[PDB]
Amino acid sequence: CPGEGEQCDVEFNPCCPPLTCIPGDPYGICYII
Repeated sequence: CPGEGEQCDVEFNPCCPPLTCIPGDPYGICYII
């Protein structure tokens, strides 16, 4: 799984830490909303 300042997916590879995946369509970066 990824972390803060890394890319993430909203299908199989979500953000491990309590962070958000933005944009996340399909992929994105782990940011705080």
